[PDB]
Amino acid sequence: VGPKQAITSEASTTYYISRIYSESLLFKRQEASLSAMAFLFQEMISQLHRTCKTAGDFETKLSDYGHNIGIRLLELLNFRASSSNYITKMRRRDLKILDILQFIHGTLWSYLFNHVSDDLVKSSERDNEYMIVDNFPTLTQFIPGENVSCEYFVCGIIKGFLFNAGFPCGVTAHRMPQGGHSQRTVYLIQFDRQVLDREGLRF
Amino acid sequence: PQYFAIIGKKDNPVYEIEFTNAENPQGFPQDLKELNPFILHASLDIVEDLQWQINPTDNCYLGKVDHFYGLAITAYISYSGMKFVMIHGNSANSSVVIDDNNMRSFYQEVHELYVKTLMNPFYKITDPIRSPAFDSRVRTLARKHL
Amino acid sequence: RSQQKSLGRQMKILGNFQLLAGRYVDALNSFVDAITTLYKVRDYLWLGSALDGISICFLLLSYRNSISIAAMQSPRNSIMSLSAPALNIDVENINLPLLIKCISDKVLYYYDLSLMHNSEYAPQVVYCEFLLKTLTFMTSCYKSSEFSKDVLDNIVKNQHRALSDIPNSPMFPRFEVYFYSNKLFELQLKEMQVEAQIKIYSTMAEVYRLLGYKR
Repeated sequence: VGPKQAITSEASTTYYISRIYSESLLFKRQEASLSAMAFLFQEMISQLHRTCKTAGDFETKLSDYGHNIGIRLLELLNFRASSSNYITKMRRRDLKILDILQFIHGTLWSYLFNHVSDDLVKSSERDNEYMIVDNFPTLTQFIPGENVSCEYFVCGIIKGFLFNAGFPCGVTAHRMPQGGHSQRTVYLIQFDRQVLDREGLRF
Repeated sequence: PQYFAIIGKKDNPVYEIEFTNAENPQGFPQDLKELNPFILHASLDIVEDLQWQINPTDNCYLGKVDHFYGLAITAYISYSGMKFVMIHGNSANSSVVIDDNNMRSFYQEVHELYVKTLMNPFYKITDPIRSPAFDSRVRTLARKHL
Repeated sequence: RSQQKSLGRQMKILGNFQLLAGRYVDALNSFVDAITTLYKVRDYLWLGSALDGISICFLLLSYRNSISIAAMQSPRNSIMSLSAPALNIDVENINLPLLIKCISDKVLYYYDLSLMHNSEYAPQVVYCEFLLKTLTFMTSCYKSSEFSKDVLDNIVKNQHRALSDIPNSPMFPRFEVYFYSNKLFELQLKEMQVEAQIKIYSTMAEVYRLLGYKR
């Protein structure tokens, strides 16, 4: 079914079971050490400070990895949570913004980091801006986070959880020590006006 | 005389295929070109303004949706972005037969073949699939449910 | 049945004649030559309404099947024109609502509701035109079509209710059954005349471009 070729094929009156590579896809558990994945992230950030010029382009050239695999984690995390495959059903999709940022809050962190980010605060002054704070970020706990440029793996990974969801969204991170919990990072996200106005048709 | 399409987010067909029953032994001669993208292009229009509302609890599957003046169409919407469309029907009769549950056990069943190909990290979005194996799998997966 | 035919032809001709000859353009109202009409500034189809009411009553009492939907067309045009534009809150459609009770589609009390109801009534009566097998408007008597009048019937329907779904969204909305109720061209439509096809596809395309359904 090539782009150059047409949609042409042949009749159904045979049976070609000559297949090679298709397996299970279930939730396996192998649980590698945080030192190993921390070294993986470590030499990745070393490559990005090698090859890139300044602050903002490095921030984008970090968040593109999250945009690579955010779509991928979205669709089978939803296919495991809201649903081989002797399937009962697939449940509801994104209704609005407040179920899908509950869906990061419910079962994305507990898919990744075995806990839950502690709040999902709807903002005071506006509604296009939303804010999630992780309390003690797991994959960047060793980096001295005075530059906050090193946590844009996870701003990239949630932006690709919402760009498939139809909400294009400016996603930023800041870090603010509001509690005795130190080095908690706020992901103050935004949206665009238009799917806010698609929410703003009826709410 | 059955016609599969997977049509993407920016209108690109990431997988589109026909097949025929040998009891028809051909498919829609001289009708195979109007029953292609334009009908499916309007099908993208009706699933575009049918997905985002709750109401015209099974948000993914939608069943038979519309009808041009020779046949009728069915649909499916995934949260991956993709909108699966099968186009079925013998060209002589107006084919009424929407099985609606056993071909519901096709759309959630072809979904994982799309999943494992999407999980190929060399495979991008917005590019079609010349898998020599996943297209030979689906006709035999349609040998389950004709 | 001869009395029914005589009353049918006379009532249809009188309904269309007193319709088009009352308030054709009545914003200056040249009151000379007052033979065929009142023709003053207060002459807006009132005798046309009374004549169309008696015409629809005699058409229902005639019991046609082909020409009889033109009585509903006359009453719907009366309640559209003389009870919408130059109405001045008169809306004298009591025998029109009586014919809505008698033949089809009573029980409505709003603009864009009873017009849709009587449009459904006239569409059902033209569906009840099963086989006239004759010639009534005698422009064509052997090569003509009931298709060629029914496409004009539902495009009158489509232009007179498709605009009511405003393009400003929340202002005057109804459900998007316009496409659902627009897929009604099951007929063949293979070139009776090319300008009928051009105006039918221009309006069918223009309403989809109006409602934002491009494809």
